[PDB]
Amino acid sequence: MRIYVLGAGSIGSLFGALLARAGNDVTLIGRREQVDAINKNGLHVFGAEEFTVKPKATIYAPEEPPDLLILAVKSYSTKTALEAARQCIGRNTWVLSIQNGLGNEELALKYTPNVMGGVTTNGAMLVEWGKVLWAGKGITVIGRYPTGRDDFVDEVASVFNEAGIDTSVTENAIGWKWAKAIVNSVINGLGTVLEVKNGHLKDDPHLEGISVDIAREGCMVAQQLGIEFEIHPLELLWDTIERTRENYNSTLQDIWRGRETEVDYIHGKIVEYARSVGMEAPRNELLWVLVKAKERIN
Amino acid sequence: MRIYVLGAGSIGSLFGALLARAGNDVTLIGRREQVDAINKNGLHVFGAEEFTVKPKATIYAPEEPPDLLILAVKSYSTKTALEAARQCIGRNTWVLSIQNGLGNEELALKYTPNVMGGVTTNGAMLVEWGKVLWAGKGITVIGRYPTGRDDFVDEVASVFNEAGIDTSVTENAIGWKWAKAIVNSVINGLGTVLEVKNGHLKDDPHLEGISVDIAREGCMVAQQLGIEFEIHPLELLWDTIERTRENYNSTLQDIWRGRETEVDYIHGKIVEYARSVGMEAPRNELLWVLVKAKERI
Ligand SMILES: NC(=O)c1ccc[n+]([C@@H]2O[C@H](COP(=O)([O-])OP(=O)(O)OC[C@H]3O[C@@H](n4cnc5c(N)ncnc54)[C@H](OP(=O)(O)O)[C@@H]3O)[C@@H](O)[C@H]2O)c1
Ligand SMILES: NC(=O)c1ccc[n+]([C@@H]2O[C@H](COP(=O)([O-])OP(=O)(O)OC[C@H]3O[C@@H](n4cnc5c(N)ncnc54)[C@H](OP(=O)(O)O)[C@@H]3O)[C@@H](O)[C@H]2O)c1
Repeated sequence: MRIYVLGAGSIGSLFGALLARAGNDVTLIGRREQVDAINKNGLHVFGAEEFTVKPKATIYAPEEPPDLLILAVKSYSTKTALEAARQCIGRNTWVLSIQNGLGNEELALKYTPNVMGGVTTNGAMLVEWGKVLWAGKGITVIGRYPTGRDDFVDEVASVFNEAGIDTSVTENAIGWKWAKAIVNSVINGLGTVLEVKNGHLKDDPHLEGISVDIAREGCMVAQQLGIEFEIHPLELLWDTIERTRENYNSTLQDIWRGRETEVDYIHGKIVEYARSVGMEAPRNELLWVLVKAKERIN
Repeated sequence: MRIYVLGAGSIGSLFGALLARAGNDVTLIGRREQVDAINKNGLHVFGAEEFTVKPKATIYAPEEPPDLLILAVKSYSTKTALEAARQCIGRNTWVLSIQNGLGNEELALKYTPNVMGGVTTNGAMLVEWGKVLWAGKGITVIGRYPTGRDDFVDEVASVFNEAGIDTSVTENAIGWKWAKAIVNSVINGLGTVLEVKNGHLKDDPHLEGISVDIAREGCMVAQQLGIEFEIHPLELLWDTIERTRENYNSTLQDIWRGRETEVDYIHGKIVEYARSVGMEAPRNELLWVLVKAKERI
C-alpha cells in the first residue's frame, strides 16, 4: 500500500518504519534534519524491536496521491500541515489520524470525506534524528470517522496487523477519540500539575476520586454532544494508568523538554465543545489554565 | 483590658506584644519554648516597628476569666485548643478569632454566646522563640459573630486602635470571614500549585480570569448560605494581591517548611458547605486535592 506519513516525529517514524519493513511504499514527511538523517543513514528503530529501514523521506508531500495519508504531527500543527500537503490528497486518498486531542479528523474532512480516526497505545520517542525508540507495544484502534465502516478501513487494518501493528476496527471512532481525550485530560492534567508518574494518580484515593470527577465531566460533555462510548473512558483510564505506571505523561515531558503541549486540543477542546452546547466544565478549564501557566514559566 | 492570647505563634505574639505595650493585662498561651523565652528574656518585636515587652506567658490558660480571649492557633488545632483552655471562658469572657478559614467562630460558639469574628491583614512571622517579625501593617476588621454589634466589640476595637492595631468594626463579620476565605482559596490555591508569588496571579491574565472563576464559585457557595458581602470579594482579592505582590502565600510557605496547611478549613470548608447545601465546588475541590497532594510530595 502507498502510504505517506505527514509528520516524521516519534510515532510517525515508528509507524512509518514498521510499515516500511512489511514492504509497503512508505514516504515520510518531516523536518529537514529527519529527512537528511534518513536519506543518508536510514531510519533506526530500537527498543521493543530493533531494526533499520530506509523509507523515502522528504520535507514536501509528493504530488502523487497515496492510498493512505497518516496525520502524525502534533495537534497544533494539523491544519497548516494539511494545507501544506493538500496537493497529495487524491480522490480516493484516505486520511487517518492517530493523534491525541480532538478536532483533527474534522480538519481532515475539509479536504475529503475519506477520513478515519485512530488511537494507538504504542509508545514512541524520537531520541535522535533517524533514531526512534519503540518504548512500548500497544493496541491500535482505527475506524471510519465519525462512525460506520468501509472496505478500505479493513484493508488498512490488515496492512497494519501484517506490519506488526496490532489493529482492530471500530464503528465508533469518534467515541474512541473522545475516550482517549478524556483519559488524557485526567492524566496529562493531574500528572503534569503535580509532576508525578501516572500510577500515582490512581494510588492516591483523593487523586483517584478527583480523576473520576474530571472523567465524568468529560463524559457528560461528550454525551450531550450525542457521543456514546463503546468502552467507558474510566475503564480505559485505569487501564492506561496500569499500562504506564513507570511513565511521566507526555505533556509533563513536553514542559520538561521546553516543547509545546497539546492541552489546547485536549482540555481546551473539551471546554470549547462544552461551551458549544451550553455547558462549562470547570475542572478541564482549571487544568487547562494551570498547565498552560506552568508551561509559560518554562 | 485583660486579654489572654491562645496561641503564641506569629500573629498571636504580634497582637499580644502590641496589646502589652499599650498597657493591657496580657497573657500569652502557647508552646513552652515560646513561654520560656518570653518568661526569661521577654518578647521582642522587630520589623515594621521594633520594641520589647514582657507579658505573662504560660502553657495552660489560667482558670481566671479574661475580658477577652484571642484565638491565634492554626485552624486544625482550634477545637483542641478550645477544650484545653475552656476553663478560662467566663460568663463575661468574649472570644475573638483572628484565624483564617471558616468554622472557628462556630467552634467558639459551643462554649459561649460571647463570640466575635475578626480578620487581619497584618503580617507576622515568629523567626525565633521570643522574637516576632512584623512583616507588614494592615487593617483589622472585627464584629459580633455572625452579625450585629455590641458595646464590648466597640470597646475591643477601641483597645486595639489605641494599641497601634488599625481596627474597624463591621456588622457583617461572617461576610468578612467568607471574603477572606474566598481570597485565600484563590491565592493559596493557584499560588501554591504553581509555586509563584502572589503578584504573578495578576501578571498572567489567564490566572487572573480563572481566579475570577474560582472566586465567584466561592461567592455562590456563600450566597446560598444567606451570607452577603459588605465589599465584593473580588475587589478584596486584587486589593490583597497588590498589597502582597512579592510574597509567597502562607500555604506555600508551610509546604516549603513541611508544615501542615489550613486548606482543609479553606477550600475544604467551602466544599463542605457547598455539599451541605446541595451544591458542587469543582474548582475549590480540585484545588483542595492538588494542594493536599503537594504537601506529601
Ligand atoms: N509519541 C507517541 O508515542 C504517541 C503515542 C500516541 C499518540 N501520539 C500522538 O501522535 C501525535 C504525534 O506525536 P509525536 O510524539 O510523534 O510528536 P512529534 O515527534 O513532534 O511528531 C511531529 C513531527 O511532525 C513535524 N511537523 C509538524 N508540522 C509538519 C509539517 N507541515 N510538515 C512536516 N512535518 C511537520 C513536526 O516538526 P516540528 O516539531 O518542527 O513542528 C514533528 O517533527 C501527537 O498528537 C500524539 O499525541 C503520540
Ligand atoms: N501568620 C500571619 O501573619 C497571620 C495573619 C493573619 C491570620 N493568620 C491566621 O492565624 C492563625 C495562626 O497564624 P500563625 O501564623 O500565627 O500560626 P502559628 O505561628 O503556627 O501560631 C499558632 C501557635 O499556636 C500553638 N498552638 C496550637 N494549639 C495550641 C494550644 N492548645 N495551646 C497553646 N498553643 C497552641 C501552636 O503550636 P504548634 O505549632 O506546636 O501546634 C502555634 O505555636 C491562622 O489561622 C492564620 O491563618 C495568620
